[PDB]
Amino acid sequence: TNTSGSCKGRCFELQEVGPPDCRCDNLCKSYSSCCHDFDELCLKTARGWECTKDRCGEVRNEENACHCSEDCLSRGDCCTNYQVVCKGESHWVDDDCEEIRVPECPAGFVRPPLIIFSVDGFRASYMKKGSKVMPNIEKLRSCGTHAPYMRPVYPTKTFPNLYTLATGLYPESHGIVGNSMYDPVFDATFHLRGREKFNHRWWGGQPLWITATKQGVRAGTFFWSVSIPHERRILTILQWLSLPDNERPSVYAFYSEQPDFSGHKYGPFGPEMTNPLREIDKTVGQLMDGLKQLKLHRCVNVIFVGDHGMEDVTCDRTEFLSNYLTNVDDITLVPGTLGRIRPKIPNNLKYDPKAIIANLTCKKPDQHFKPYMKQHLPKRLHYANNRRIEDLHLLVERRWHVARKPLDVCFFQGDHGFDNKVNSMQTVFVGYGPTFKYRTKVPPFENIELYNVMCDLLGLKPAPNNGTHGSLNHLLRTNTFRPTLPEEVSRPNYPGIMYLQSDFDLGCTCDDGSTEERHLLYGRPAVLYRTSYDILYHTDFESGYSEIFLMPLWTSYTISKQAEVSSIPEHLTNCVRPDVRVSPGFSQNCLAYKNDKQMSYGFLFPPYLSSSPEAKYDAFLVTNMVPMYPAFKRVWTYFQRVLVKKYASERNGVNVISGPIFDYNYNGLRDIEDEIKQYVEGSSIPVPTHYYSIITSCLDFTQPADKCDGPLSVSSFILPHRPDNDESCNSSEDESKWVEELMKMHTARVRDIEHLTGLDFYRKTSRSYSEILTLKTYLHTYE
Ligand SMILES: *[C@@H]1O[C@H](CO)[C@@H](O[C@@H]2O[C@H](CO)[C@@H](O[C@H]3O[C@H](CO[C@H]4O[C@H](CO)[C@@H](O)[C@H](O[C@H]5O[C@H](CO)[C@@H](O)[C@H](O)[C@@H]5O[C@H]5O[C@H](CO)[C@@H](O)[C@H](O)[C@@H]5O)[C@@H]4O)[C@@H](O)[C@H](O)[C@@H]3O)[C@H](O)[C@H]2NC(C)=O)[C@H](O)[C@H]1NC(C)=O
Ligand SMILES: *[C@@H]1O[C@H](CO)[C@@H](O[C@@H]2O[C@H](CO)[C@@H](O[C@H]3O[C@H](CO)[C@@H](O)[C@H](O)[C@@H]3O)[C@H](O)[C@H]2NC(C)=O)[C@H](O)[C@H]1NC(C)=O
Ligand SMILES: CCOC(=O)Cn1c(C)cc(=O)n2cc(-c3ccc(Cl)cc3)nc12
Ligand SMILES: [Ca+2]
Ligand SMILES: [Cl-]
Ligand SMILES: [Cl-]
Ligand SMILES: [K+]
Ligand code: NA
Ligand SMILES: [Zn+2]
Ligand SMILES: [Zn+2]
Repeated sequence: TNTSGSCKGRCFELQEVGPPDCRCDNLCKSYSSCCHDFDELCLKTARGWECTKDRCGEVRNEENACHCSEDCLSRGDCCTNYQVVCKGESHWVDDDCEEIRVPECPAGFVRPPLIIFSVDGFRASYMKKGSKVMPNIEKLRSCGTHAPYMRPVYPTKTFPNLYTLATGLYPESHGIVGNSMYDPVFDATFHLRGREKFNHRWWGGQPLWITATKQGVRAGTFFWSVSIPHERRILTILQWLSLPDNERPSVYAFYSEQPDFSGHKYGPFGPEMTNPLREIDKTVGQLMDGLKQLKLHRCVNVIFVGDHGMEDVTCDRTEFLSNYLTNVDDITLVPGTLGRIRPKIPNNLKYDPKAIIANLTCKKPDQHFKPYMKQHLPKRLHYANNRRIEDLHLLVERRWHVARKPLDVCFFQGDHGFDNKVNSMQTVFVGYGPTFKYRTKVPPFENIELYNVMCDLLGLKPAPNNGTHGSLNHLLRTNTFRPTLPEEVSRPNYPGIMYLQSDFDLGCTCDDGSTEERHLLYGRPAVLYRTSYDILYHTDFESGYSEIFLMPLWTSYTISKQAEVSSIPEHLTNCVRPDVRVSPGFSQNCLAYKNDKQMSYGFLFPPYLSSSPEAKYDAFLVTNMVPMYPAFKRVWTYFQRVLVKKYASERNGVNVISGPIFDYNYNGLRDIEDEIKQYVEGSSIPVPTHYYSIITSCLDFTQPADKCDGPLSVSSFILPHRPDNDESCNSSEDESKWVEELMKMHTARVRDIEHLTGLDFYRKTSRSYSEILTLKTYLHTYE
């Protein structure tokens, strides 16, 4: 009855067992529900974890933690060094590396098991301490498939990243948006400590262990109560792998709290870090020795993966909100390496976030954080579409903390949580086994991509997630996913001169094809929603004009290394010309811009780069026009006039695709018409929330962008369309002092832009679709 039951013959059972019965599984301690004898029967410790010479051929003592008796191999009970100490065998790490071309599994193994070896807080650069410190991990890394680093999700904390690993989802989608969270609909608080986190209402998406079970693939329990020592976790996985064919799981997970813990205490470059790193490598060696003893070391796929990195952060670098705000005791702050602010009393009517933000904006010249309303955060973070994410956010500068007041502040030297493009936040990925490539390095990738791959490694169909299935095919020897191009949903018109200048009264005054080959280098973008749009050709650019939103969905042009920048003549300053290809009812009008005292306009193709004086008149077409606040125009003009040509000079030409983005509900997805919330004054011209540019050139920078044979090179941005430059604390200075800094912060993946625009790029190339998918997930980080 309840606790008084026994774990005899049930240690680390994979049976689902619930109250009133007592449990003997991985997590029973965390639920305070183990049988009274779980500890003495299942957590055996006697004689340590390694065979000694005097133990070989012993008589089995069931009290020992692991065994060196003759029978132990057939029971899965051996210490992992048994054959080394007693049967003249070599440690796995001492064995020369050899390509595993196909799974070499014992009979009864239908497929290679997958083992996920997760390490908390393993900064990518720890890898550089090499075989001197971590010989087992180095053999995995050098013989298998490795990336130089893996990008975590924001915030770069444990619970958001490991649940992202398990689901393929951004935190805003799976719900674990922090290690601590307040849900205002539950009116409840999620914390690492305590019981609330065990409630299923917090956890969204479909994690890998559920996907597997629902598709008939058995998982071992991924989670381990903190009192189960690491050696016992390894022995338990190995004993599960010894199970009969009709019980043995196909996917396993080990977890280590190190080196996060020592990282927090000693900082990432403390000499104390060698010892946790050695201990982790020893655990890796115990696993691989155990797999060798099972004849499974050439049969199992092993993933060695971290959740985030670690930065130098000390008490001496703490910003205090009480230096900026008068009554900080009235707010609650999720503090440290990020900030989330809400009133201490939920729904307190006196809470004044616009006044708080004002007092936090550019108030010190060396200010070590920046306040954002969450819809203004860089889109690449994907950190806004969830009720658990406070409206007010603080992005904290690397190496610093933010706290409410000094009564809240030595004992720690490291921490993490920062912007997920910060180098110290990057973590590790190594794949080793029959399905991974041999001795292969792959570009860094994002942890959201791994759920699709683990599904591939298991024969599973992934639940809908934020990975791009196929962008990681290059990690794998086989079991690749064959991606298929999405189908165009709306086809374009190619209008000619259906009209004449007399048919147009839009209030606009002006004082005065084979383009596809040169300007549309990778095919036209496919439109993947139902809409109405026209292709418009020009000497210097091409565009896909939308009759519904009154502006191009995309504008595409190529700029050579040698092109010239030219001014706008003073008589063409206010020139806008009707487009005689496009109806008057499907055009913007300049009257609305004359009436709207806060809105101005800009051009997607820049007049500054037209090839000839004649060609420049195309740039002033009403169909090249987009609404832009004067504040944004300070950025956009500097981009068009200075930076595009600088990029062409540096990359040997560049192809540019630019356009608008509408995301008023900040969910990272293309708005439907009903969701657009702002229009030019007294008109129906919608106002974009962001503008994008995709800048492509030849990876081989010695070939011009327009004559490129092989792989491509891409960088992109999604700039916020804002009525002020408050985000840029140096914006009073010249644009050369702050615009590029702004753009670097809003770097983006082509894939981000695709979600936000409903468009599909790079459909016509001499490259495999898999390579293209990789290109679309690339993020240029400028670190
Ligand atoms: C990243 O990938 C994810 C997954 O593909 C994308 O998220 C999906 O987005 C679509 C489009 O809006 C949305 O579509 C349908 O939503 C509802 C049906 O919702 C219910 O059923 C589904 C199916 O089981 C379930 O996944 C949903 O879970 C969500 O809601 C619960 C309860 O609040 C949460 O516990 C859970 O964490 C999910 O929350 C996320 O999604 C909701 C939106 O549904 C957000 O409000 C929330 O803050 C959080 O972001 C739910 O139980 C249907 O009525 C509607 O008409 C659509 O057909 C999916 O629901 C959504 N799925 C998930 C898992 O988020 C996401 O767009 C991708 N991001 C980018 C940038 O590409
Ligand atoms: C934003 O920062 C403001 C400071 O830059 C801060 O203003 C300060 O608020 C207090 C009380 O609201 C003022 O009043 C106290 O001092 C003056 C004498 O100078 C008296 O007139 C008052 O009765 C009272 O004694 C401070 O003067 C004022 N400081 C300044 C420089 O104006 C705001 O409170 C901050 N806002 C938020 C939302 O935190
Ligand atoms: C899911 C929110 O974060 C954790 O639960 C952290 N964690 C802790 C504290 C103990 C533990 O044993 N595990 C194991 C995993 C895990 C995560 C993903 C995958 Cl794919 C495989 C394993 N994560 C944990
Ligand atoms: Ca949207
Ligand atoms: Cl957090
Ligand atoms: Cl909280
Ligand atoms: K105006
Ligand atoms: Na400013
Ligand atoms: Zn962690
Ligand atoms: Zn940590």
